[PDB]
Amino acid sequence: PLQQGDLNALVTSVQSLALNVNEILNTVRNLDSRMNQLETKVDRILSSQSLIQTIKNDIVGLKAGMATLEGM
Amino acid sequence: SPLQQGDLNALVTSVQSLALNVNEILNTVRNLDSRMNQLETKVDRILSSQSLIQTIKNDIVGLKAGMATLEGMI
Amino acid sequence: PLQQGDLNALVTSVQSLALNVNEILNTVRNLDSRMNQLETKVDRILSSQSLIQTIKNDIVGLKAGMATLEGM
Amino acid sequence: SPLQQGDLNALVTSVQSLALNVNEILNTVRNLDSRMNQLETKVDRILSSQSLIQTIKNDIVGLKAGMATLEGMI
Repeated sequence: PLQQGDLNALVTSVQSLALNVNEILNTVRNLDSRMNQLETKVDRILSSQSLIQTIKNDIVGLKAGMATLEGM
Repeated sequence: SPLQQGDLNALVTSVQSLALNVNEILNTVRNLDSRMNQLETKVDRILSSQSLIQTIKNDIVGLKAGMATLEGMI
Repeated sequence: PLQQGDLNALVTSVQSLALNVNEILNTVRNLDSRMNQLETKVDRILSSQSLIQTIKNDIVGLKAGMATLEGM
Repeated sequence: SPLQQGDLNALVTSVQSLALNVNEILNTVRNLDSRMNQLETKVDRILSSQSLIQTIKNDIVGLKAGMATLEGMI
């Protein structure tokens, strides 16, 4: 007849699995928070690409206006 | 003490409780997978503009040699 | 006397846990690969910051050389 | 068939095998946590340079008004 103690190894194995799963949970919740931060900052970088092409358009005018000066 | 059905049932509920934590992990890593894919797309867009900077650097060098030409002509 | 079938619910519960853990594993291996790609591309962006300050130095000269032209 | 110790032992080994997969997940998510921290630091460095672009845009606008001044003076 099986005894309660015959289940001990299985109980301990599940306890250990639960401890390690809990640490995964803690870590992935932190990854979720980190990803929020990364997304916000990448969106910030991407918005500044407006500057880039404004600089681009202005430089076109600077090149043209300067060919004028070279002519004069 | 003889092993009883209730002892096995206790482990079932423990495993099913653990399964809820596993389910949260799985939902969250799938969400992270989708969000990292979107992040890479935006990083791609930033990269494409970066060498437009290379052209800017070239245009500016050209403006430099020109302005020297103006001064040299006097 | 407990019978083999009395363990069925526990066996099934562990099978389901294993299936779902396997899908987490598949997903996190994919996150690892995605992170390699992100790291490589962010390093690429960061290196181009050299351009930025080169543009910065040159513009300083353009501002100065141009004050000269304004004087002339 | 009466439940036997070997039936319980089979579940122990199954759980311990599952634990190896859990261990790989845990090692990998910890590594991802470290790498996302480093990634954010590099994203910070990119952000700091981005508004140096804002100054560039300003200097270029100034060069624009100047070059018009040169042409206007003739």
